[PDB]
Amino acid sequence: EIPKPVAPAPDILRCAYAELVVTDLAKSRNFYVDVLGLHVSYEDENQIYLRSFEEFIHHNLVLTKGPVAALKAMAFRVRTPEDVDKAEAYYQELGCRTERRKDGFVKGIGDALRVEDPLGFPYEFFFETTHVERLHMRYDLYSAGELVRLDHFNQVTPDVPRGRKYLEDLGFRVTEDIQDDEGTTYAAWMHRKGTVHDTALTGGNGPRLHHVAFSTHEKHNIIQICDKMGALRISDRIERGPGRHGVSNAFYLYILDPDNHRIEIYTQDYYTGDPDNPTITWNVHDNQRRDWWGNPVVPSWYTEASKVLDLDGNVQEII
Amino acid sequence: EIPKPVAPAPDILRCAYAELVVTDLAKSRNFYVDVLGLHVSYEDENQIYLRSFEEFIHHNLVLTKGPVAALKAMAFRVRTPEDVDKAEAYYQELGCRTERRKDGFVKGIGDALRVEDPLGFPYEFFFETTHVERLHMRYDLYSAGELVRLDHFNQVTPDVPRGRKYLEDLGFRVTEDIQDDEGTTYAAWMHRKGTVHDTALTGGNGPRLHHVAFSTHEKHNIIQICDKMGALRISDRIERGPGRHGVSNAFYLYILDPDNHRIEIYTQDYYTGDPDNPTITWNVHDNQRRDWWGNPVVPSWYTEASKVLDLDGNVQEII
Amino acid sequence: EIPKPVAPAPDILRCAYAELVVTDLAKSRNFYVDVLGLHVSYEDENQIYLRSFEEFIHHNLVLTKGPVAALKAMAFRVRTPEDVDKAEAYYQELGCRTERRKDGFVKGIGDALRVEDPLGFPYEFFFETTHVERLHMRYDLYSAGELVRLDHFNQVTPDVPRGRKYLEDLGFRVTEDIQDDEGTTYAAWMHRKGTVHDTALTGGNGPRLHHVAFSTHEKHNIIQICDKMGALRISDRIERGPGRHGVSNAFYLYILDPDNHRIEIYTQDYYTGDPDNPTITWNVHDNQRRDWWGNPVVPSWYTEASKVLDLDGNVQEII
Amino acid sequence: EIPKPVAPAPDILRCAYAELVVTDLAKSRNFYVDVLGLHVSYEDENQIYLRSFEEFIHHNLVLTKGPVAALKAMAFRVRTPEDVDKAEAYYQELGCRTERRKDGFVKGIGDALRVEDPLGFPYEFFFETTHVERLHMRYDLYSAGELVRLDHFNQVTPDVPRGRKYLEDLGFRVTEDIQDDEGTTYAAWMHRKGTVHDTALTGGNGPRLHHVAFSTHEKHNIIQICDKMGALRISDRIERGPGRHGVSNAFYLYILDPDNHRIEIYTQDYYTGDPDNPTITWNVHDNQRRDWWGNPVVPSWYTEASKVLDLDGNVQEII
Repeated sequence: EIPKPVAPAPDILRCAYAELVVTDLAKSRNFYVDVLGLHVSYEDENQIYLRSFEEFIHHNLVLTKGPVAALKAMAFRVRTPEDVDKAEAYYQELGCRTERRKDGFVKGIGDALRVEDPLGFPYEFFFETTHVERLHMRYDLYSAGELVRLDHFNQVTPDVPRGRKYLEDLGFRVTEDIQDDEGTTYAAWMHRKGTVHDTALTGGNGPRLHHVAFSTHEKHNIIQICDKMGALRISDRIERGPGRHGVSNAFYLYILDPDNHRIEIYTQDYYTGDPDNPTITWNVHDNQRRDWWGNPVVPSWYTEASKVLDLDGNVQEII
Repeated sequence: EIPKPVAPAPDILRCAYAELVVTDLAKSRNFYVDVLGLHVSYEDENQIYLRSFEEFIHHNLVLTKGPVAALKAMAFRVRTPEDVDKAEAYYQELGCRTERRKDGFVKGIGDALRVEDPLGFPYEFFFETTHVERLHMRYDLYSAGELVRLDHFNQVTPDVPRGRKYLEDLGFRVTEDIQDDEGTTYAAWMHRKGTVHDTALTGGNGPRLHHVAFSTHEKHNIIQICDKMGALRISDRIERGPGRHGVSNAFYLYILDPDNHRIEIYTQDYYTGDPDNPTITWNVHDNQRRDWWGNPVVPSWYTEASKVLDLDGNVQEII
Repeated sequence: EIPKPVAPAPDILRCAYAELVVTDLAKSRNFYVDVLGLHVSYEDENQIYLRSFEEFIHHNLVLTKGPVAALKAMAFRVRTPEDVDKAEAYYQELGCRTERRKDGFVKGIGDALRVEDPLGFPYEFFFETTHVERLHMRYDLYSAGELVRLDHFNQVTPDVPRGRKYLEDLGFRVTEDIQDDEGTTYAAWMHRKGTVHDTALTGGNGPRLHHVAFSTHEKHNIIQICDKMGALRISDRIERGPGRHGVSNAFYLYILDPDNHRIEIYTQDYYTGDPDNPTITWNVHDNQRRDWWGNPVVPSWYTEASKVLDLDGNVQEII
Repeated sequence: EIPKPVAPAPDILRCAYAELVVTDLAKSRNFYVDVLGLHVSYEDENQIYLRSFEEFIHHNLVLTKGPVAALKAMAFRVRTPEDVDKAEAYYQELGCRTERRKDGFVKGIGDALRVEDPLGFPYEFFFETTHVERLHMRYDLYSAGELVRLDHFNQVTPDVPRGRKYLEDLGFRVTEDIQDDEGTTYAAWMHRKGTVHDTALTGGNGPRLHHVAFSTHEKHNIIQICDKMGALRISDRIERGPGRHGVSNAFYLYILDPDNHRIEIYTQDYYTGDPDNPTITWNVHDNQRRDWWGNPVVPSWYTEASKVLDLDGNVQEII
């Protein structure tokens, strides 16, 4: 069991961006910018910084060229600069390795703390970030499949109850979960910002990052992503969907980037910000928890997930 | 080969209605009225007459109580009363069994001809029909999954080239087809009213009726049918979809009625009314002809189709 | 009264394209291509040929540089090459000036007849046209406000009853009209292709062209055109809408090009192809005939309409 | 001018419900339930309690029969039971009249504090509420115009800067405002829950309630409300829209209930939960601040607003 620290938890606002290592930067740019339409805040021959339509911070996704495709960091923004010090004290009390950089790990982020969390994931906590043009009314740039916000991460770990306790002490609130008759948690969705989730834990060999997710404004935007991929003759990169998830009630689509990192695009959220928001518990034997309409099962969705890196940049051993 | 008659073909306007035999009239009414929202023109203890949101003729679907679920008649409306006489002469020259009723076979239809066509299908041709209130602006009745028009039938027959020639002689124009390397037709979509099709021929044991199709105004209406079925806990009746078909470019959904009759709901059409409308030919080995996005294959869609009846009510032998 | 010729009417398929004279080709190209997204079939320093997303004939709109902006031709495609000879005989019997060009008046069109019709409008009838790539499944090109088909023209003329008879003799069928209590027609919508209309006659000084109309697949496409114009700071070119018309039941938007030519973009049509389609008559005093939702009246929509040219290229006197 | 109390402010979660006095309960029920589709949590001969599709607290709207239509209370939910005590101490310090009921003022709410606030408005603060079935996946009940969440109130007051300082002290954060060249605030939108706003202050004679607003999932839901009102021949109750507001970027509609209370239905929000969310300041001369598309001005929207009641149930004098 991971103990609850005496030190106070940092006040986490929301998931904010992911840094993914990619192997061929130009092929990754073709996918994220030309196919998906994300906006380039900054790029060079080593990295591409991308943001969604409604974002004002510098980026939601950093693509970094490297040797092995993997998640390098899943970042959460905290409420105040002092919260980065709180995160540092917190994870040092849990006995985790931490690295602090007053001027950031990537461009457009200031004082930041990266840690190898108890579950083996590279989390980053930061407050300072370069504000850029919020594109929410730039309808002259709006694409038929526009990604409007980054919403959440989904993590694969072997012991979900152990991880759930740790995230709950960190302040995440479970909105939905999947349990058996004994009441054991098999998967949990948890939030800070008032939507179904900022991250989710699902059981399996780990640490691995199952996906990063963006939303669209409407369902037709998701359908357009599928239609565009079929016209580009890359429909084999659509993994699962479109469908409706029972858990989260999202209309979803999962596609695969050039290094096989899985990106979820979905639409339809509901408000979870009240402190007594009713947790929805789904039975592990209820098929509708996975697909409200009964869509056939896609096996790779249960077997494949991205490697994650430690603070030296090496792949974390998968347990 | 089915020879081209010397007698002129009747001028067919469009597919107009289907008469389906159902085994439990109340369970069938629950599906077509309470779940799908079709409008009741007339009903009694033996039949239910239903129409779509934009129809003005009496009905698009007649549900008739009977012991063996089957297609009883696929009806096409013709341009003038005289075309019913043309249809009769035409089919008599082809040597087919015909039955003429000056007052119709079903309520709301006048002078009508039913025939056992060369492929074993019970086609009806009629001009006279009772006009009813066109509900196209009755937004106070509009449901979130509203079926707005009946569009086509899809037939399963063993020799598609044979049937294609016969329907082309009858005046249908092929808009899209599926061919092998040698140029042989494996399936064809054919129209009279200016959309992709009024009927289609696909290969398989037959005669059998694969489905009858209705359209919605937009894609979200089809998604709402799926969501409503999930909330009613009848998602097991969603057979295939939603997806995008390559052939016809339709956004589709296939569901099953209580007698397993397959109903397609789709949206998005294109104009095919010019005489030199470009026929689109898909190769028999191109998967995108089936699913533009790559959705997995649903086996029952290729094995199951409805029985059809002859003019005496007996099931037509499936060759 | 315009007499019905003894000569047979040409069999008209549908409205097919308009040739608009524009004063600044560059500004016009920016509006039609960069803002509205129409596709270029051909262009040079004097003309731009544009087509909609689902079109296969060479174009739906020809922009021709000229000194005075005006409609140069409203073109209808006929069923066969011989219908062009029929059209020539028909209009000569009516005593109208005609001009025949075996090789066409504009690129992409073959043998064509242009006439100064009985109401003073420049109609063109043609069959031959260069086919081009039908872009209906080119989702990699699809814009959030995509215009998918050309649908109709709308003409302003002083005596609607006089013109309505002439168009009925030509084969157009009235689907909807506006009448007073005496039964007198004030405006009428008429079709050949099976939608609400290919052209409409409204009362006013004429001949003038009120607008040319394109459709989108769904309502959100029209809202996006308005949003994009707002982002480009050209919202002052949105003249009327979005709204719902009572007559035609269309969800509409009217915008103004650089020369003030009015373009309608709408969605939602219904089928009118049966010969006894029920004509919908709206009373002159029913305000919902104009706006189903009661949207405020825009005066310019009732006072402004485009000039039209005679066969010498000079503006027709407006009566 | 309104001092910042020494007492800590109650932690406000979000606007949660409004209690409106109506003169004819049956006519009001027809509008809110039969026309708009809100869900009944409880009703009797004197009151109707209604909730939106995704709500889990007892209600979002209470209609209470009375002699003079007016706002009886605008209620905000607080984070903990102790926050109701904080609210009482805070308003006592401000010198405002307050009334505390340990068992609530309306059914379904527990301990609650109502106050006549400094701007003359009847605010309620509560934590305890009866949870009910959250209907967010009840697609069997989903209407084509479904109202999914309660989002905000909009208040009219004579001195917006004075009210803005009081609300900022209470913890609301301004996301957008309208200012003149001197920097003086004319209108402000402010939030607690992370959307553009929970309430807004606009300048005019007051106190009056301009409107209460609900959202829909997508734009087509708002279009359907207009369409249904046109079919029910109550289009004259559509006051303004549909349109796109520059301030808030919302796709909006304003309609009037039987007592002329204004209801806004809109869709599209963006995230404002970060503490340094960029405030968007619109200039008082920028017409796009009101309508992004340039929709004409509707005079009544600037002159009419609902009366509000004091704690004795009598109308507050309007300054």
